[PDB]
Amino acid sequence: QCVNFTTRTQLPPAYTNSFTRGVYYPDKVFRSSVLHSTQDLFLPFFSNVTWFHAIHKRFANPVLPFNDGVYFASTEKSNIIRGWIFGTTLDSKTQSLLIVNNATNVVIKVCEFQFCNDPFLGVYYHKNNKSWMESEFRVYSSANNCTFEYVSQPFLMDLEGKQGNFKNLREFVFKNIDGYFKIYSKHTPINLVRGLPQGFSALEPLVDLPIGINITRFQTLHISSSGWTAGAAAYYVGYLQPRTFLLKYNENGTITDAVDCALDPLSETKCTLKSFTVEKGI
Amino acid sequence: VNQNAQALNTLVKQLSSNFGAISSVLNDILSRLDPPEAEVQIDRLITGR
Amino acid sequence: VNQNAQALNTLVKQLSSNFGAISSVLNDILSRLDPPEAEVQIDRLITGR
Amino acid sequence: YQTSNFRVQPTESIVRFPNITNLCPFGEVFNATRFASVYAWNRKRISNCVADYSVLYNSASFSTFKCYGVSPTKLNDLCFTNVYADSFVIRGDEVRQIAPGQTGNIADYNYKLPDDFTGCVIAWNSNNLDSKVGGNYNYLYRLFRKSNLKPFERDISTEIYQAGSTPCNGVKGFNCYFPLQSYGFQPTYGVGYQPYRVVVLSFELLHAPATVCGPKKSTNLVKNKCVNFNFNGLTGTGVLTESNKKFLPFQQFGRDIADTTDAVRDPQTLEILDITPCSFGGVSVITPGTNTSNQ
Amino acid sequence: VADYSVLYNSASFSTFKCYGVSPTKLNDLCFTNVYADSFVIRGDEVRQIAPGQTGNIADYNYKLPDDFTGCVIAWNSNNLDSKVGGNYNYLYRLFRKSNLKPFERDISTEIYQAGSTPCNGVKGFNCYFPLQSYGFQPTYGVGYQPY
Amino acid sequence: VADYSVLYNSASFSTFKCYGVSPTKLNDLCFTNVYADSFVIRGDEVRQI
Repeated sequence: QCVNFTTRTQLPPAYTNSFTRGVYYPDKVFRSSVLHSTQDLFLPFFSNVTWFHAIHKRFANPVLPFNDGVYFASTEKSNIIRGWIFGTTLDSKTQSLLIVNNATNVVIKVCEFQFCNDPFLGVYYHKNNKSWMESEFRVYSSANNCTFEYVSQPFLMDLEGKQGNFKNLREFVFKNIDGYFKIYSKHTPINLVRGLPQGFSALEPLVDLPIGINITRFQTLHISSSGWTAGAAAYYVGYLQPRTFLLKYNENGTITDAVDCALDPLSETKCTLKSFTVEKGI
Repeated sequence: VNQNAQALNTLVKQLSSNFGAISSVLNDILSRLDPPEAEVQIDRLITGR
Repeated sequence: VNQNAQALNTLVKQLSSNFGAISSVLNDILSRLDPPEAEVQIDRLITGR
Repeated sequence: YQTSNFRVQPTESIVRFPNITNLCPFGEVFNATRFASVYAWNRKRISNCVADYSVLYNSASFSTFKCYGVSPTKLNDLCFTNVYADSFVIRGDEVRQIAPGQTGNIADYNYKLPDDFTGCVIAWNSNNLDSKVGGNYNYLYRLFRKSNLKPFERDISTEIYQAGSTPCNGVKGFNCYFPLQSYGFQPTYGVGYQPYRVVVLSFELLHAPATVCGPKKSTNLVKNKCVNFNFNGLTGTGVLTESNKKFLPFQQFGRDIADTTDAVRDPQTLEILDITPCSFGGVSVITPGTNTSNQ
Repeated sequence: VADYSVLYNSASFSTFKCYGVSPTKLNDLCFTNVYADSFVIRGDEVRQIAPGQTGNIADYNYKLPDDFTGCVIAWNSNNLDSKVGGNYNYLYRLFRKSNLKPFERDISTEIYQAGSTPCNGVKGFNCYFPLQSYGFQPTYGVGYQPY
Repeated sequence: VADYSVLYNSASFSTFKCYGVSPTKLNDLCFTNVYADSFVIRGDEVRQI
């Protein structure tokens, strides 16, 4: 419990390719068949994001800064990731924000959490009538000095195990502008074997939280003592930067294409003429 | 034809610019502030347009 | 050629006029007042320039 | 010769909002026993367009009114999404420190109003209630902090941290001091030391629907004509028609390329109405010379 | 290179109202000469002080310049300099023929023109004495307290 | 139209005292109506007004 795994090894922040990721609805106005160029905190296209994975004796869960804005992308079959740990000191010293999605609602609590060295939960004796229900909660033994509490609306999420190609994708954007928490969310089915699927999609907002605590770092919890291990899971960490995109709205209002202005010199022309067709010239 | 089309698109973008005001659409300004405080944002809109 | 030179010279020399502000350099105004009192004076430079 | 511009004036006015569920607590929170400190301020999120039009203390009922935009009396035709009631107690000379984007001791070190604040700043004299004999040590304030606070940011930490330029490493000593301080309120001196409970109302204008507007509810819809409509706080004149426009369930209204109202949705029932301005045009006069005929 | 070895500027006095940057952050800025100025006003004249703004003490006695980025350090003198029945030591010009420009002062306490008709110095000829004195009473509020 | 010059500038009376406005500012200033309240009191009661 106190000691960690003997085979535990911290991996370096390796990088991979992110193609069309990072496009979301920048504001609440609905529009159709127009080209709008906006400026907000964004994820640049063709950028480098952290490359993590899990397979069948290595567990890496480091601490990374939330400063310039973050992007989380999780490709998982059974939805290992329940939620995240937010805060400055990320412990009982100061206030810490904890958001948990239990596949019913989103539980938001700000309290003083006594931290156990190995947070997780468990499901035992599933041989007959599985149902994947929660059994024991081992993360926190007690909580007190609660300055905030919130319970979100009932949602729909499938925790049942499936066979075949990857059935789920979770795309979340987390950012804070002048104390306003702006949470963006997207859920879409895909057909994928390994890697990332070829395609383009936009992310919809989830909730607007007027909490307003300074968060310089964040953590991730993994829920599936030497005999216990972690299953196969993957998550990605992007970094937001204040860029400018040219968004293409179709007849239904969805975003069918996106062009990052400062990405490529052809796209610099796309952003100067405000069109997806650039006539020939200097 | 492209210069005339491009000229009208210039007018639509000018209709969408804020010109240093609170919001570029005039109806939220006429519907919010009273006429004496509103005159500060309206003179900016008239001279800019 | 003299008319083009005099036009370019006037175009540069007009940058030194204050246009109703405290000073012509934007760095001294942005380095002293806070942003809310500062937007009126930068907007005066924007409209004039 | 071009003279005037012909325009069709609107015949009627349609303001459509659903039934009243409940009403917002403006005066129930004013009657509360005690508030929190300046840095601990309590916030209550209670939505919809209209709070209560029957009981209004907004007119000359309290000690100090510093408002921006319009007063609460004129808010009845304006529909907003979120209502955040912030409660904290200050002294007399700190009333001047509440204003969007301006500095100060309580502005920088405790709370500064953001530049997006459209509401009114309301204060009331508590000297007949909150004052105690020999000073009230219940309320607190943070006089010193290691760094400046952005608009709408809360730090509730009461522990001992760095005061000056030399860190004393936690526990008090080594010529450092305890950052938090308490008010010295005495009933017999003047206005500057008199407590003022400050309740400010921060407004955010979004596209979210409001379910309660005014004493009148239905005002039955009349379509295909230019009328003055106010839906979710947007007043304009145009023809209301049905369209094929597809809106997401949470998106109330759209805008066109000119950044003006294009289509809106019914806050009462599920409908999508496109705003097309009613037809107008110029008037041309074909007439001969003055010395020929007046036709 | 202002002396950083001896620093009394941390919480050694009654109250600190600061604008701009702190003395700790002045090390990253470059100044030639630094003058420590000391003066006494009343409580009512504290609220009239704002950077580059108007007021009763602004356009008449002295207006602070637009260049001040430093901290305003204050201590409570109400138990020392204030006296019963008014403090006549300090002087002030309540009225003046015109408004002052930023960073401009007139310290002359002599007898001058009061109204629109000049009376040529010494009081008389249906003019009044321009100069006034403090009416400080220890039993009243904050506005009459010296700072 | 009332002439305040012989009432003030002539200095023909014993004393006068002003409230809220200077005696030299009444030439360029004035209000809607002007009234005169006449009564007789003692010397020790002058300070009571």
